[PDB]
Amino acid sequence: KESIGEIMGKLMQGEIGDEELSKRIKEIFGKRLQWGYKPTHQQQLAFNLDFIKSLKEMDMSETYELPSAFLEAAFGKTIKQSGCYFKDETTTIDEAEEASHELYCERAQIKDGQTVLDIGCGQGGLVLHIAQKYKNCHVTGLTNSKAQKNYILMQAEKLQLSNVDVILADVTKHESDKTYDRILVIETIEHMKNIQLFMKKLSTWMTEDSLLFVDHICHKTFSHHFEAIDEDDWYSGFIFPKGCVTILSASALLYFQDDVTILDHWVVNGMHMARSVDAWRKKLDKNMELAREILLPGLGSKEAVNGVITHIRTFCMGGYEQFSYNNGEEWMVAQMLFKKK
Amino acid sequence: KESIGEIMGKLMQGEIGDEELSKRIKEIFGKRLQWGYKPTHQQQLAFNLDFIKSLKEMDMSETYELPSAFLEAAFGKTIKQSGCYFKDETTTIDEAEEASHELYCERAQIKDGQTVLDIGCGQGGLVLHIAQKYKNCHVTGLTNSKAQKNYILMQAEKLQLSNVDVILADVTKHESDKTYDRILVIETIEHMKNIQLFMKKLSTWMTEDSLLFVDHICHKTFSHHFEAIDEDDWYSGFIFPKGCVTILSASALLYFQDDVTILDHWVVNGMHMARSVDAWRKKLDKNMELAREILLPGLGSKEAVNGVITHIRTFCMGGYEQFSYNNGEEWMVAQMLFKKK
Ligand SMILES: Nc1ncnc2c1ncn2[C@@H]1O[C@H](CSCC[C@H](N)C(=O)O)[C@@H](O)[C@H]1O
Ligand SMILES: Nc1ncnc2c1ncn2[C@@H]1O[C@H](CSCC[C@H](N)C(=O)O)[C@@H](O)[C@H]1O
Ligand SMILES: C[N@@+]12CCc3cc4c(cc3[C@@H]1Cc1ccc3c(c1C2)OCO3)OCO4
Ligand SMILES: C[N@@+]12CCc3cc4c(cc3[C@@H]1Cc1ccc3c(c1C2)OCO3)OCO4
Repeated sequence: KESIGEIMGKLMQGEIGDEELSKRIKEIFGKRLQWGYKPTHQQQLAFNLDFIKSLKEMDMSETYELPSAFLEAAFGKTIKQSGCYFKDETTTIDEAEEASHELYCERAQIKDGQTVLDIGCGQGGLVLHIAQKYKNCHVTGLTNSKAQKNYILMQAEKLQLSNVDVILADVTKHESDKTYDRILVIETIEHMKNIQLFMKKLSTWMTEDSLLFVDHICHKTFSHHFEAIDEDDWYSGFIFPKGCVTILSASALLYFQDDVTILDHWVVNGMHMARSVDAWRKKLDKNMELAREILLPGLGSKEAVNGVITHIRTFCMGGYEQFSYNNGEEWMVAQMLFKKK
Repeated sequence: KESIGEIMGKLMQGEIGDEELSKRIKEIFGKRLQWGYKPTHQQQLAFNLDFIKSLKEMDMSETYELPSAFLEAAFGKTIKQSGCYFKDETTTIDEAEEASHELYCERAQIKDGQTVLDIGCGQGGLVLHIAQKYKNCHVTGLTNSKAQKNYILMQAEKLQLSNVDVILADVTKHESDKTYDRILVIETIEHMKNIQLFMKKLSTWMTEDSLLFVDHICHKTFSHHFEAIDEDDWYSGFIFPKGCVTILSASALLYFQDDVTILDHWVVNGMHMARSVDAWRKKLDKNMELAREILLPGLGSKEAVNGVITHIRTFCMGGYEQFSYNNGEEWMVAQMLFKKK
């Protein structure tokens, strides 16, 4: 028997080899599958609906401020922090980001001239993609991160894009009468404490002609909070704080149609996400020395730097096991297209 | 190689034994499972959404008049023609009908004093159940069958029920400003050519306080029209005419929330339906001589009587194979509770 702190100690000291690390995390996700799958569809739906109902009761009641230079050394060219799309075995992370952006544009039915809102826009890859491809679109990113807003505005300037603005806001607190032809939510809904109210708020920012496109990490069958099942799981709470991230089932959002109506529904197989986190892990490993140097003035000590790096690297190692599980057929990416009620 | 007419000939002459009959029908449903299941959830959703979209394009464009005495000889006490619920191995069809009625009342949140509409009420078992149990409810059955209306009214009279009325109407053509606290649709939606318009129509018969409860035969994973895949399937078109019956997936109705909003969702394992059709088959077999005598004056010849009997018996034999497939975990019954938008 070994404690959390024992495994955590070895992890932070780089004493767990990649083989053992992957094995340990795969086992943790294996136990999540045992927890989530029920013997009958009757029981599966009972379990799933209990989860959905609990989310609706949450109506009653991560640090994205890392330096841009570090994020540039770990992620692809546009610093996309979401599942990318890989056509080939030799597809690069840069190509995969672009392919994913194109996929979103196709599925969200983006057309030149539209007003576009990207909720939780991150480093703005999708915002910049749409702004460059569709010069008559006006594209607004919304983020709660000052660093992210500043990065996007700088990039828009460098790219001679005049059709970009960024709203600095907590989306759950943002009040506006403004409406948009297209609202995009790419791997942001997983952070939403109150989904029913979130979807309601989004619907008020839509007209009859608007479409809403949501992309979220999912499991194909069941939903779960990204948290430890038992005391043996050192991994989940290390990656995300308690209550930060919800992994909805691929169909969970179908039960959140009070204010929006589904038009289409897709999933993207988990191997795409697996290849995404693998590319990030490999790039971080290649740029390890550089990353360490970038992080040192902002953090204080080499130990605090090692801590941030281990966190991100383990996220990628763990993510690989999660999304590659059964060749991408467990955890994957769900996508949904909605119109307003 | 053997033709449809060859198998059909032997079936109508009672030359196919129960063992071979079950085996043949099981194989037909086996091929439906091969048709419906896709290798990845990505492909599964593509397939499922194509089906859902095709149903929404059907916005552009069985004989329930058999004698009551015959139906009494084949079905349970209230002549329920839908999946029943069996607690025990020794549960009778009469007990299973009552248990199913109770299940609907619980899940549809029936309370004394409500106005209740039962759409496609059949021989009115559920209508009579609610009327007797809840004396302050006013219960309306709606059916397109004169025989069914007449049977219900007679039963209500015999049972001293003063809170029952029956609307004789094609539900798709029925126009009314009347609203109801509860609308129940028990294995009727499978007959609906236009589901989106059906759900829309139902919503106009609801107020803000109303609930809609739908029960339908389903497959847990995919939808299909109840029809022959290939030329080898003699069974499907014999049971139902082309375009009569749609088997929605257990989740298909989640995509039909334009005008109603989901509140709860259940499935009942297929063994309950299997036990239902088994009980009907066994009762028909026990009352075979009587059934033949009942049907003779209304039909004309012993051959025409044998035809109706073979149709109903094969429905039960086939239904057993369909619903018992993988211990009830393929085809089953889906149930959904909705409020108005
Ligand atoms: N309450 C909130 N309000 C606004 N933004 C939020 C938020 N909670 C999380 N976010 C943002 O949502 C993002 C999720 S990461 C996804 C980023 C981007 N859509 C991409 O695909 O790369 C983070 O960048 C975070 O800043
Ligand atoms: N367009 C339509 N309008 C009204 N009733 C219809 C209809 N199409 C089918 N039906 C009725 O719907 C019923 C389906 S059978 C289910 C009967 C009953 N709900 C029970 O559980 O036993 C049939 O009795 C048929 O008469
Ligand atoms: C957007 N997401 C929000 C929720 C979430 C949750 C996840 C996940 C990825 C995501 C995504 C993608 C992503 C990629 C890189 C990141 C990251 C996230 C968080 O946070 C820091 O670095 O893999 C397992 O569980
Ligand atoms: C109501 N349903 C409508 C659609 C449908 C479709 C079915 C099924 C049962 C039914 C039900 C249940 C039933 C039971 C007995 C019947 C019957 C039906 C038809 O028609 C004549 O006798 O089993 C396989 O496919």
